[PDB]
Amino acid sequence: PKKTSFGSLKDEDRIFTNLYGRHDWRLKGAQSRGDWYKTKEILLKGPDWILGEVKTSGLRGRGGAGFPTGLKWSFMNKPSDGRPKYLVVNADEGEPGTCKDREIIRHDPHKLVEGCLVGGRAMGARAAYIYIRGEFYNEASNLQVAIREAYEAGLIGKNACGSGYDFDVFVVRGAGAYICGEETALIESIEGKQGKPRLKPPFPADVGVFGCPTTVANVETVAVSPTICRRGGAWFASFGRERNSGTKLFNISGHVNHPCTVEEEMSVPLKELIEKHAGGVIGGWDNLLAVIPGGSSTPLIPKSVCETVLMDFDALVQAQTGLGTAAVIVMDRSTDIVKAIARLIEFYKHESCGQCTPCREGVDWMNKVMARFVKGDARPAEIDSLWEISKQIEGHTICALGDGAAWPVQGLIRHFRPELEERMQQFALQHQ
Amino acid sequence: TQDTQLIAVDEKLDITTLTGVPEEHIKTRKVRIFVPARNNMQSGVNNTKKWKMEFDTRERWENPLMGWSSTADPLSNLVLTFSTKEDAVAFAEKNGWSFDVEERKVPKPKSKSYGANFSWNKRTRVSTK
Amino acid sequence: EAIVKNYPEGHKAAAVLPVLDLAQRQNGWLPISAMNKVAEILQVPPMRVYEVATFYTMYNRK
Ligand SMILES: Cc1cc2nc3c(=O)[nH]c(=O)nc-3n(C[C@H](O)[C@H](O)[C@H](O)COP(=O)(O)O)c2cc1C
Ligand code: SF4
Repeated sequence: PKKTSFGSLKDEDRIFTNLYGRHDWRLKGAQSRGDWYKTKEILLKGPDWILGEVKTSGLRGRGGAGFPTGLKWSFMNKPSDGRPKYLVVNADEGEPGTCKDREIIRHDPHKLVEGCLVGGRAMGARAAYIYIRGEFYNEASNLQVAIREAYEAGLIGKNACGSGYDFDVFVVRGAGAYICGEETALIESIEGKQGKPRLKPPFPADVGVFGCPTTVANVETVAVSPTICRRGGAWFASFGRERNSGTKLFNISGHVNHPCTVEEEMSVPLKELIEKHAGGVIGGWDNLLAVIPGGSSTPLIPKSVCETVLMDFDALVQAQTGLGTAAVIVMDRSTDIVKAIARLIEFYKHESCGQCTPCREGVDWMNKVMARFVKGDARPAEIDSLWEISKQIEGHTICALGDGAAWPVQGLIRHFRPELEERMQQFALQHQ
Repeated sequence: TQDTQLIAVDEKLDITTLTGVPEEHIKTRKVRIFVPARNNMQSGVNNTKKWKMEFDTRERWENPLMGWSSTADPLSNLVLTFSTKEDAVAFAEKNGWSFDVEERKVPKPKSKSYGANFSWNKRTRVSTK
Repeated sequence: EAIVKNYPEGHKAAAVLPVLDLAQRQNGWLPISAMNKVAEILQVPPMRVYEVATFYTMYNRK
């Protein structure tokens, strides 16, 4: 029936077999693992079949989105109007804590390119636009020698795997901006213009890069696709829970003994995750003061909720936060949470593309007022003003960077108002 | 139903002599009605939703003292509002001023779509946002 | 040329990111003359190059 507990994912069941670079990341090791198996049959089975199994597996957005891959990829099943349908894969990973895409792409790029081939066959896409964050130079260099090897083997290109589907991959650099992780900002960046997100509609589905029908995806999202297609949706549906199913490549960092990134089955309580893999938070479980879940965009969670809540989108929503990209960052007692959120929102201010008014102005306003808070120069009233400003930012931005910068402030206020109050009281007392 | 000894009076009102306007101000002056075009410096619209009447501008000389803007015609800074142009023209004729008519220019509704900012082949694709 | 052929024709200014980065790869710091040269190479207005040069990270203008 229902799996009573989740955790200790089977080693052979881990999708990223070379996550730690223990295997040949080129074609030979990839085929030894099982990459590029039964591709011919996968393309022959058809986009309808691939879309059926992607629904059966039931992948919520692995790139911190949450939207099911089923309907998102079904948006590219309408007959072609003549414009060249494309597939796009996002690999920005500028999010504080995001390290899984870089690791997989420098260790298992062949699985990624096989996800692009199979996915694009499902998508009706002419080729893939695999966009790599410009800081990851050697990672892109590795993925593209892998791509060249695949082209030599004939797996990707004209008549891919002897199927007639003329899919291709284009390796795209990016001159560096976290806003480029946003799907429409990604469209704009790869279009040679600024990395400013566009307003939807027109959705990325009908109108994408160069106006052609496209669809974005995360590196992990498409990378897990070929393995689950070969195995079937049952493998992914078995692990994890309902809705939030399968596996997610968790990243662990912060004040832990072993700040590692590991693959583990889905919907696992944090209590096991930090202790068994990361060697526990430095100073024991008692020393743990707070934990931010996947992505700094998701509000931080006090230790009173992390030990019980599982790592699944719905449960983190119940935990007044989000699952994000499984970038669990832990802060111990010695950490100054106020200054940590200070540096975090300073990063957000540095990353704002400035298009829409709410982000461009409110994030800077938050930076200044909250730095004053960190120092302690404030009256107890300004906490409510900061909360209201966080509400103002939310929902009025073209892209979700505004929401992702407003949420940490909301979490900080809600979970540590008295710490702020005592900080500012000490500031009032020290000066006379 | 409203018996007050009613009488058919076909010719239009001649309240001119009643208004007390001097002869040359009622004869020489020419008044035009129009919808005032919005200030292009502004995007606000609710100033071109009425029919205003104004009179021909007259001599504006500078007084010897400070070079002020002394004038002679009293009906210079006089503008009258009206809901519809029919009321304005009726007022103009019944008062007796020679009137000029300009039709209410309104913006043509143009098809606008954000999807035009991007294209696959159309020239309308933008180059910056 | 390799960067240009990667992208569909008609929309060629989209390649303005690597080529200008390529300029870095041969010069590091990018003079205004480098931006103008990239603009004339890609047949794109010069300020459309200036915008992407001044909006993204790296791309050291000094
Ligand atoms: C500011 C911002 C940054 C983002 N950065 C990333 C990113 O680095 N990687 C990513 O996969 N998605 C990122 N996203 C989410 C994308 O907009 C998009 O929803 C996502 O790539 C879809 O992933 P999926 O196909 O796995 O559902 C970002 C969104 C925003 C608003
Ligand atoms: S929130 Fe608005 S201003 Fe900020 S990066 Fe997104 S689109 Fe640009």
